[PDB]
This record gives sequence, C-alpha cells and structure tokens, in this order.
Amino acid sequence: MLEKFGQFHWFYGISIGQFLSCFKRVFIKKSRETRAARTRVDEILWLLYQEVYCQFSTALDKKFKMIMAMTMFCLYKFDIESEQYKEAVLTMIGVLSESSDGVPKLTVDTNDDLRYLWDYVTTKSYISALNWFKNEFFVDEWNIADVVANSENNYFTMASERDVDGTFKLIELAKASKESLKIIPLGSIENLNYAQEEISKSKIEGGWILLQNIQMSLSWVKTYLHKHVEETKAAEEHEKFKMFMTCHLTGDKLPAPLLQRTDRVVYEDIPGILDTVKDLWGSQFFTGKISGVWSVYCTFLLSWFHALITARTRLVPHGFSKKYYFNDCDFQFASVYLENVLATNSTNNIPWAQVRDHIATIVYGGKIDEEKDLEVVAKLCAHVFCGSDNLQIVPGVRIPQPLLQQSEEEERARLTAILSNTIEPADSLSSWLQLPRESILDYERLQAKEVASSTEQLLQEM
Amino acid sequence: VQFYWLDLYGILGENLDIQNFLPLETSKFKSLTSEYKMITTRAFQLDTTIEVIHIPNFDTTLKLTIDSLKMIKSSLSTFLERQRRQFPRFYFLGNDDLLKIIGSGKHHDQVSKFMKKMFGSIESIIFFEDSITGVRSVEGEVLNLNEKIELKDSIQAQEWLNILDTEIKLSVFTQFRDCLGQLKDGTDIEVVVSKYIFQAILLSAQVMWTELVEKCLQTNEFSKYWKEVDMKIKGLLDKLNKSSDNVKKKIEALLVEYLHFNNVIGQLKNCSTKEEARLLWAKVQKFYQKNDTLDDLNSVFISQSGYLLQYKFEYIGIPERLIYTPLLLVGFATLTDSLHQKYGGCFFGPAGTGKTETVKAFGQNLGRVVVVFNCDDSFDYQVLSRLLVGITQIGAWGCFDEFNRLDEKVLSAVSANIQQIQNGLQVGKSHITLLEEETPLSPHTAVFITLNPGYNGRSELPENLKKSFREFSMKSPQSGTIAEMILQIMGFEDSKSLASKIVHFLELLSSKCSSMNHYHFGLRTLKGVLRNCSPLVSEFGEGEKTVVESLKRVILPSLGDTDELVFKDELSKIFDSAGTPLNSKAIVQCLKDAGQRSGFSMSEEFLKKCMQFYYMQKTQQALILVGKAGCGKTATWKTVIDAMAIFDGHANVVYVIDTKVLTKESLYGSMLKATLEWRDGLFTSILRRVNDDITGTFKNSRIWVVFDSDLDPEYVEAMNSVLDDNKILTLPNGERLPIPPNFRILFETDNLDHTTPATITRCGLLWFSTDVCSISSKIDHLLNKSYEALDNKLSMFELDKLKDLISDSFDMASLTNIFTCSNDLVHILGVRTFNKLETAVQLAVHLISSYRQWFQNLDDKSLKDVITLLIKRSLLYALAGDSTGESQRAFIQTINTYFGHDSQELSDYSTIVIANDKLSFSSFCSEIPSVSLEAHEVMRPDIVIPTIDTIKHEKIFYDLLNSKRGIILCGPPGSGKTMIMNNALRNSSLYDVVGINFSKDTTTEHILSALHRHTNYVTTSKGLTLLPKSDIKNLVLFCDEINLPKLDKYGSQNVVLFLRQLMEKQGFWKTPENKWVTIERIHIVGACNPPTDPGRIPMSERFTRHAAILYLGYPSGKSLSQ
Repeated sequence: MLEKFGQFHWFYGISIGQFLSCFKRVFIKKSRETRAARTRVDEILWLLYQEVYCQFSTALDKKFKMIMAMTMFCLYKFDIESEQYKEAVLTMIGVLSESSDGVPKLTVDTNDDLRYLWDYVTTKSYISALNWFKNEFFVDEWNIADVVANSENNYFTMASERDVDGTFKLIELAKASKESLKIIPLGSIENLNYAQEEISKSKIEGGWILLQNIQMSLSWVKTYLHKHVEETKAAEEHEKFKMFMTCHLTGDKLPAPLLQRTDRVVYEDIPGILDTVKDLWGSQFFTGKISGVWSVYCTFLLSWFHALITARTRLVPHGFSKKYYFNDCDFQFASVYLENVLATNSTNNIPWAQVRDHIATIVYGGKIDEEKDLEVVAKLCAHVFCGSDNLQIVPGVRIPQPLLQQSEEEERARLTAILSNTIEPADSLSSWLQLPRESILDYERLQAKEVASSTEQLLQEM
Repeated sequence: VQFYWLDLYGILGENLDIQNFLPLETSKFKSLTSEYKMITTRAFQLDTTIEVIHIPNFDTTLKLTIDSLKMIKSSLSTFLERQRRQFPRFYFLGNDDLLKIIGSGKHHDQVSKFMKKMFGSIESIIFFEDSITGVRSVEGEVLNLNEKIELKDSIQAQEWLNILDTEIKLSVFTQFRDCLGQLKDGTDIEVVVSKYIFQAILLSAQVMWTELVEKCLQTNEFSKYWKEVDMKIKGLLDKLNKSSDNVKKKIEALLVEYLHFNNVIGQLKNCSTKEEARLLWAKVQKFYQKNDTLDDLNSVFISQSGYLLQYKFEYIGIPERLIYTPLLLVGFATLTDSLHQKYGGCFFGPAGTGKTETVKAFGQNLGRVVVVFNCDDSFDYQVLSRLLVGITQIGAWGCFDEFNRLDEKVLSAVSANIQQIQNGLQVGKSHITLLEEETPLSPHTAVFITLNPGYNGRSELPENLKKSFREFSMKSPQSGTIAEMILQIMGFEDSKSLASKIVHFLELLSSKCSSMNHYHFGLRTLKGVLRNCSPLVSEFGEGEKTVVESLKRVILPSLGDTDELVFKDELSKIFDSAGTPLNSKAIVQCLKDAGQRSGFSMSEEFLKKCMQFYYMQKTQQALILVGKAGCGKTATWKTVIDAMAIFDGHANVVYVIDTKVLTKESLYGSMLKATLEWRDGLFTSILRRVNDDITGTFKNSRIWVVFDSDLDPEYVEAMNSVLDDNKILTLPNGERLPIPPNFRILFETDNLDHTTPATITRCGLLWFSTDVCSISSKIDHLLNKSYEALDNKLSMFELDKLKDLISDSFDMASLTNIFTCSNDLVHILGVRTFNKLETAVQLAVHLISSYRQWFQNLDDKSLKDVITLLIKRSLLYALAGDSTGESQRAFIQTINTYFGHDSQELSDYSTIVIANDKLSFSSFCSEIPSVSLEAHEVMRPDIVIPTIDTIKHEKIFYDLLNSKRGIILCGPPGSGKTMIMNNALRNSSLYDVVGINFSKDTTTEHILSALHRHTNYVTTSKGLTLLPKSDIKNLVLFCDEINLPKLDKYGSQNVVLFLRQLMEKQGFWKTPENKWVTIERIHIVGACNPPTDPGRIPMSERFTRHAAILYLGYPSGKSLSQ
C-alpha cells in the first residue's frame, strides 16, 4: 500500500524507516488494544488501519484519502475481501451494477461482493460515498494540535496550500501550546544564523521554531539531515524543543529521507459553512458587543456571510468566476468595520444598507475585478445582512436569532453555535449562495470521472 | 584608509576646512589638518581614491592622516551612526551623505540639499544666511513659520530640525484655526486663501459644508443648498480668471468638491434621505475640526461609515486630487478599516485606473505624504534595515509600487524585520531594535501594496504575508464621473455633450479598429485625453474637434499603421473636423528635411506617425516606437529628435545606454554588506543625480531616455512608475527619486510580446512598419552613401564612371526584383536591405577601389563593360554567396537584371568569370592545387587541400576585407570552416589575428581577458582608450563559433550587443565603472557551422541588418576525388 502511496510524488515520500516507526506506533505509541498477541489481530488490524493512514493519509491528497477508505478497508475491515460498485463507478468504469443514491442497504448483500460498495456507491450519484463508509477512516491526530502533540522525532512537516497560511495556524499553536514561538523566515544570512544559533539555543531551551520558507533556504538540507538526528536528540534535550518545516504550497518537492523520519501532514483550510461560522464567532469575542449590542449580531451575520463565501469560494467557477482567497482577515475586517459603525449601531440607527454595500465592496470586495462577483457578494448581502438582532431573513441556516445584549463569546452557543451544520444535504444550498445548482449536477460526473481514475490507480495494492 | 578618506571627505576633510566637529575626535582631526591642507584643498579637484593618492605629499598627508583617521573612526563611525539614529531622516541617506552633512554642517544650504528625504512634500525654503522665516510647499505655495529660527549648525542639527518642524506645524494649524473660523463664518475664499494653505483650506470648507449638509440632511434645504454650492461654483468659475495658476487651480479643486456637492447633494436632493444615516452621507465622507487643540497637526477628523480618522496635515498644499468615485470611496473605507486591523492591502489594476492614484488619494485624504516605493531595485534588506529605522521612527505610510517584482532574498529577510515592526504596531511597542538599535516605532506607518494587474494574478507574495493583505481590484474606478468632472472643472464647453460623444467616438473606433496588442485607450489614456482637452481648445479645438484631435494625437499612433483611415472615417461619422495636422507643421516638416538629409524618403505615413510623436511629445510621459530599424523604430527617433527640440524649444537631452550588457546591479547598484549600504550603480547614481544636479542643468530641457530593445521586463519594469504616471524611483535606503515633467521615456522596438499589458498599456506607443521605406527610400539613403563611397583614394570620378551603371540599376525595377528574388531564395542569414545595400555597395566599391588604381590606366568604356560582370559579382555575392551553391546559382539566374548587362544567357557566370586588373577575366574553374602534396606533409590536415568554394569565400572576402567588416564563415569543421580558417588567419602579416573561442557559455570577459593580451589601450584624458594589438594593423579578431553563444531569456544575443558597441560604436560600457571607453582599429570576423543545424543560435533581425556571411557545407565527391 505504501509503495502505491509513494506513487503520489513526494507527497507521500514516507518510507520504510517511518513504516517501521509507524508500526512501532501501532504496537506501542497508539492504543492499548494493539497488543501483538492473537486474537487482538482483528483489533490490531483495525488499529493498523487507523495508525497507518493517520500518517499516510496526511501525506496524501483528499482524493486519495477518499479512495484510501474504499481501497484499504478490503484488507483492514474484511481481511482482503472484494466488493462491487454501483452508480458512479458504473457510469465511469462499469463493474456490472448501477442502482443510484436513493438505495441504501437493500439489495446490496450479495455473495463474494459485499454490501458496502453495493450500498454506499449508490450514494455516489454525487461522490460522497467515500466518506459515508464510516469504517474508522478518520485521522487519529487529524487536529493539527494533535499532529504537533506526537513524538517530536516526527518533526512537523507542514505541507501547506497555495494562498493558505498554514504557518499562521502553527503560530497560534505555539501560543496555544505556550511554547517559545520562534520564527525563522528563511532567506538571509541572519536567518542562516538563526538556523545555526537560534535553533542551537532552542535545542537546549526547548524552543518552538517555525522554519518559514524552508524551500527558500533549502540548501541547508545538505547538512540538515545530520541535524535532523541532532534535533531529534535536542527534542529530548528539553522535552519541549520542536521543529516545524513550512512553505510547501503546491509543487514543493520534499525529501524522502525526511518524510521517512518526520510527520508528513498536509494542511487543509477547508471548513464547511457552519465549521467556518462557529470558528469565526469564537475569533471575535466582543467586537460587536462594544455599544451598540446590535452589532454583536452583525458580527454573527458576518460569520455566516464569510462562511457562505468559503463555500462559494470552493465552488468556483460555480461560485465566483474568480477564486479570491476570502479569509478570516476579511471577516475580522468586517467586525472592525462594525466596530467603526458602532457610532450608528449604538441602536437600530446603523445604516445597514450602507453596510451591505460595504460588505460587498469593502470587506469581501477585494481581488474581485469582475463586477459579477462583486454582485455575487452584494446579492449575498441582500440575502443575509441587516443591522440588528431577530433577523427572520435566512432560516435555512437559521440566522433568525435574538442575540442582542450578549457578545460573540458571551452567548455564542445560546442561540447560534447550538445549531447543527445547517447546510442543505441536496445542495449548497445555492439559494443562500445565489448560485446555479447545474454546476453541482455537473460536479456529480466530474467527480465521478476523477474518482474513477484514482480508484483504478490506488486499488492495485490499496 | 583612502577609501574611508573618500567617504569621510566630509567629516574629516570638510570638518577641518570648517571644523565644527565633535571635539572628541576633532583633536585627532587636528593632526589630519596639518596634512589636510594638501589632501582636502587639493581634493577640490583631486577627489577620488587614486586621485587623492595623486595629491602632493599623500605619502603622509593621506597615510598619516589615515592613521589619525583610524584613531578617529574608532568613535566617528559610531558618532554618525548615532547621528543617523537621532535623525530618522538620516536613514534616508548614506553615511557619505551624512559625513558631508556634518562635514560642512555650518552650511545650512548643505542640509537643505537633502530636503526631499529630510522633509515631507516641501519644495524649498524661505531663508537668509543661516536664518529662516518661512517654507515653500511642493506646490510652490508658501507657509511662513510661526517663528524665525536660526539655521547655523550651532544649535545642533537634531534640535534644529525638530525646531523647524515645530514652527511649520504651528503655522500649519494655527493659521488653519483662523481658516476654519473664516470659512465657517462665511468669509470669502479669497481672504481665506490669502491667509492659509489649501490642502486644509478645503478640509475646513468641507467642515463647513458638512455642517451645512447636515442642515439639509434634516430636509431643511436640499434644493437651496444644492443651489448654494452651485452658485458658489458659479462664483469660483468667474474667479478662475485670476492670473495666478496656483490659486485658480486651488479653487478648481474647491470647485471639484463643489461638483462633488452637486453630485452628493444632488443625490441627497433627489432621495428620501434618512438623515446622515442614508448612505448618501453615511457612505459619502464628512469632516470635523477642533480649533481647540494644542497639537498643531491634530484637529481634523475624516469621517464616514461610523469612524473619525485623524487628519495629519503634513505640509503638502494643492498638488494631487482624485474624483471621489464610489470605487475610490470604498477604497478609502477599505484602507481605513484595514488600517484599524493594522493589515495591509494589495491593489490589482493598472495605473491610470487608480493603481496608485487611489492610494495617494487616501494619503491626501489622510493628510500624509505617502512614501511611494518603486520596489524594482536592489533593495537589500540590510539597506532597508537602515531605512526602517528612519521610517518607523517617523511613521511613514508605505505604498509599495510593484512590490512582488522585488527579489525574494529581500522579501524573506525583510519579513523578519517588518514582522517585528508589525508585531509592535499590534502590541503598541514603540522602541524596536531595528538595524542596530531600539527605534521608536510610530503607529502612522502602514503597508499597502499596489501593482498593475500582476502577471496573470499569480500569488508571488508568500502566504505568511499575503494572509494579512486585502486586495484592491482596481479594474476601473467610476471613469464616467472622473472624465466628466474633469471636463466640468476644466470649464470645457462640451463637458457633457462631447463627453457623451466620446463614448460614441470610442465606441465606433472599437467596432472598426484592429485589436492591436501594441494599442490601448482606457482611463489611463483618457486621463491623457482629459489633460489634452483644454489646451486643444486653444489649439484649434472646435467643440467636438477637441477630442478627435486628441484621438489623432493618442490611441491611433499606437494602432497598426493601416488603421489611420479607421480614425479618420469613424471620427468623421460623428464630427467632420476629425482632428488637425501637426499644428506645429514646421516640426514634421523639419523632420522631413532631416530625413531627406539622412537620405530617406520620409513618407507621409512615416511623417504622420511622427506628427503623432510630436503630438504625444507634449501629451505622453513615455512613448514606444514600434517598427523597422532605419525606417521607423530607429529612423523615427534618429530624425524626430532634431525637430523634437524645436517642437518644445528645449535642448535635445536624449540618452542611449546599452543596458543589456550591464547587470541590473551594474546599473542600479550592488550590495556592500560590510556597510549595510549598497554601491550605487550607473542608473542609481544618475537618478540620484537627477534629483540633486542633473535637473539643475536640464530642468526644462527635453529629456528622452531611450530603451534599445524588445521588451524584456528585467530592464523595463524599473521604469514602470514613469510609464504608470507616478514617475519615481525609491531606492533601497528610502532615497525617493522623482522623475520630472521634462523627463520622458522613448522605447525602440517592434515586439512588446514579452510581458503582460499591465505594463505595456501604461504608456503611449507609436507604430511604424517596414512600409516606412521602399527599396527606393532605402536606396536614396544608399545613394547618398554611394555618392560618398568610399575609400579616400577613390576620387569618386572613377566611381561615377563605373557606379553610374549601379545608379541606373537603382532606378531599374529589375534591381528591386533581385532584392525580392533573394527574399524568394534560401540564404544562411535573413536578407535585409540595410545589410545588403551595404554588402553590395561595399563589395562593388571595393572592387572599384581596386580599380581606382587599375582604372586609372584602363579604358573608361571598356571597363564600364567589364564591370557589368564585376558589379553583378558583388550583387551575386552580397545576395547569394551567403548560401548553398545551388541557391546561389538560382540567385545567379537573376544576373539578367543588372542595368549594365542584363543577360541570364551569360555562360560561366560572372561569379565564376572574375574581372582582372587589365580588363580581362578569369573563369573560376577548378583551382584545386594539384601541385601541392608531393611529399612530406601529405597526411597533415594543417596544410589540407582546398576547393573552389573555400577559395571563393576568400575571393569574396578580399573585398569584404577591404571594407573591414563583420564577415562570417559558415560551414561545418573540415568542410572549409577550419580549412579556410587556417588560411584566412594567415592571409597577411599586415593584420593582427586572434582565434577566439566562443562556446555557448564563453563570456565576452573570458575573451576580453585573453584579448587584453592581444589588444592595447591608449588611455586619454577623457577616460577613453583605443588601440589594436599592434599599432594601426587592424586587430582581426576571429570568432570561431558565431552561432554557438547562448541567447538570454527573450532570445537576445547580448554577446553581440556588446560586440556591436565594441566594433560599430568603437567603444564600450566598461561595466565596473559603467564608463563608456573607446576603440581604435579592431576588426571582428569569425566562423560557425550551418545555423540550419539543430540547436544553432538565431540571429536578430537587426544583426541581419549589419553582418556579412559566406557559406559552404561539406564538399563534393568530385572535389574530394581531385
């Protein structure tokens, strides 16, 4: 499986040293139910699954992770047992069975070929079945904080994303973990001196160092490999010292010698609407509490707004014609925007129509050159924003709350974070995003095309 | 050391001639003094390193004083490092600058030499010897000081500077206190103007009008109020007749604000206004002012949405002002709250559509003098670290112009420094160790980046930075209001009428003109058009004629040369008077005359495009010539500059630097990490000089800096701020270098397809083509050169007696036909008339040159008949010897075109039938030297036996040799390439030869290093040299691999660009100095294999306009059998 995982370029450059270390984590540094003695082997297998992909899936693209669940479970859940695919797979491959999404575990249980692909591939009228397996495929340490909280010898290979500041998350983790937030923005002699002495001090001190722009001063790697071993020992030197490697955006080729020794994890700035929403509320605390309290609610609206945008941003071209990185700085900005209109928002005097106009052309009206996209954000404003509490406007995500005299932290859950992921299962819902479902329907097949190809790719050894 | 003495000429030298220096080391300076009587006094002329060494008695007057220098430097270095610390302003300059500032500190004038970096937006100073009473804003308008200040060094330049600012500030707001009171009460603006500076007069007018609009926001008087400001417009429009250009401009800006009031009030007037909460005044900004403040830079509040910002009042005056479009407006609110987040921005859109203008608009709205950073330079972060201390000690607002075009080295290194600064901005941490000491970080600084639509929208900015930047999609601003309000404030009679017709004029043009990539007419251009309107009214600008005249002046010029009719016809469809001929008709006429003197036809298409040069000479800050070298791209510049100077009545201050043989570090400076400064390069030192002594002589002279290449952003992007509109270069240490109105940029190309329109479309372009010269036009040029042909031994009497058959051939269409027949056949180099007219006339005239001696005794007519074959040989060598014998033969069939003897029927053709010195001929039959190998060296390749094609090349070469030009031997090793080479470099002891190796990666320096052994230099008093290896004998340098040396990023053969200035210009830009140094008699020739072979190097079109070449592939079995 590892060998097939390693066909994913340098993303999966994890090798045999790590493989053995991975299994050492399986049998030692994971669960107490992985005792090698039989008959724990059934559970071991289930926990091999978990430990193996909790590192190996973090070294692979989500499209791999989706098919990893599908492929790998033949070994781990069914001890090498085949099963047959329906809907999308027939559409793009064949496999002699078709029945769509409306069908669950009904006529699925056939001989030789088991009910789970017969069930879940139905679901693949839109490719979501690869997550619907619910077959223990979840990264054990999926939380980047948990990635950090591992054995330090497995250094923090932060494989990030283009336009996404994964380093920022690490900065926040330094502060969250309360470790000496040191940052080395590699590129100068002074930064080489930081690579030299700043790290050397940290080796003793127990410092937390972000090797920002690890590729810009890549040549360090020439001796770094012995320094890898050295730093591993330095982690133990203070049981605090941690080293983070960051810069990787897209085509950043990382060395197998280190992927073989480090914790290879790809950063993913991919939150659903409510995921985005809830996190954004937590980040503001009291920005709209400052008199007038009507702006508290406005800050809550902005979290919903940005979140709808993060969905739309991902939907591009379905969403926006241009994929501008609308981020939580724009969200933060909007709360600052509110912070300023508190002069009017002391009560319902806030010119929320003016604010809507500004949400479209100030807050999220950034890189967008296309007037359509400016109109897209504007029609979202029309759809969502209003300068007060009790807004009976978008009940689809359930924004109609009376969250007035209480802040973004003070009573977040009370009326808003108590809500579940209020996202239409059959849509985006694109009426919130004011988008054409047609693209989703096209995505059904476009997904099937890529997925079909990737399952043929990986499945050979899984 | 001496190097320190040079840098320390100020402190050590100038502080002994004027010894006001810190006694700490002055006591050591006293020992210097005893000797500085020689090396500082004689150094009034003898200033540089070795030059100081050439000062009498330097043996101790330099060296002993160097020992004292060391004694001194031990604390002096740190003295000025601390003086530099004391003055944030000293971080905008180098230590040499500072060494001289303190060096002759008594001279308060020396201090004022750095005002562009020491002060804000201030023009000049109102002062007396060592005492000051007032100050001149960058506008030219003045503000006196609240109190007289003494300037002489005494009081301590730091204190002194602080005092200067204090009294200016006091005047800035104290007189402003009065200004508001006056306007708010209703005092006529003439009085208000008489008593104060406009940048804030307007601001207090806005405070008054804010109160007055609040009255109408309460629905007390929307119509009346609208009428009131409209009546105030009418009053000011009458007041525009005041002769003071600054004052009428002053109130034009006020009028624009009144027009904003007619717009905004008009909207409020025409809308159910929810008091100030209605976006028509909640979105639209408002102003407040507190006269009751002791801080004379902090009284006015800038407001909209729900925030008030503190206006700075940095002394500026009138200068810039943008129309308050809704897009500018949301730009301001975005910038504001981004500022409140302490986050930056990233503008994405072209200059002329607000790329920088809207940043500056906000800065002006804030009252700050924004430091615009032309980021395309060698901004080593160490140098910036110095600057960072200065700008953070102050709080300078940063505008980063083309930020992502700066090298990553710096970006990552600075991200360390600026992040600490950013952290301090967030925290409230003033003092931050910057450069080498705790620097009091001022919260006024902010980082807003701006680029013309970045290359394909690419995220060159690292995500660890980018996260905190909010983009500003400057696709466009509300140009409908920009254009109309500009025409309205202009007093343009058709500000609405013509404006609507302009929409339709450009509409028609867009539906008819071609989509030339070398063409643009957006708001950027429109701003140029808007600038043209009023003055074109005076230049025969009939109501609508005004803009179509402008549409003749700009936009069309750049468009393909066949679309002239598009503009004449489409503009006529709306308004019959579709522009006017170059009003300064005498200029395009003098141009024509210059071209006639140059031997070119000066076609009307050419002259018309040049009328557009003259039209845009006035209008555009930069122009791109597109076309043929010698017929457009270059002939335009060649001859329009002569009449250019006349067009404006200015000096023809034009420059041509071969930038592609100098590095960007050679040009803009290299890093000096030991000092944390960087060595100024050619262009950097020049541009610093532009702003400290060059424009002191060329303040109004017409300056055009010429770009000698196809677009290649590495030597183009640095100029973009000029092309944009900004017109500025800010250096690595904050040395802002503004580019003046008399400084324009002239590009020479035919192909800008090397980058994005983001930069191309920022400036004007004048399109030519090869249609500028027919072969007749090219011949008229050749003809004049044939009149002057060639060797001085030729009395030109013999020439006329022979050449007139050629002269007659020039008239013959059949000669034109052989130029097209050559084009129809395969040749090793591209057939170009600027090369072939030269090759043919050089071969022919040198054949004539040999006849100058022979012909003296030979019969005139008989020779006229003999040279019909001979001249045909030069025609059948120039346009045929450069290829395969069969292609040559096919070209030889064209032998029936020569005037003297039009016969295809010639047997052994003239290329074979060689003319002799006694009118006889010699048919070039096999000349393979049967009597050669008899014994001894039979198998030795060093003396290898030739063929008639290897011999032919030498026979042709002899006249190419007589011309002493660039002759290329083309053929593979052993074919004749090396066979001929062995013989060719041994042709005569008369010439010096050098078998130079040119591999793919052999530089001209590797070669030059060797050539320094093989060449000499007669250094002159001008710093110029000249001399071949031996005296007189031409240094026949031999390039053994002409088509092997690599091309650069865009296919430019930079090796040859150097070789051309070396040989064609007889000199070179000595890179270490960037010093042009001359050459005497060096002759560059060479060899190469067939360029048709895989992996061979292409020759530039303009190199094909000047290089000769001969061709032979591997030899025949017949000749090998012999």
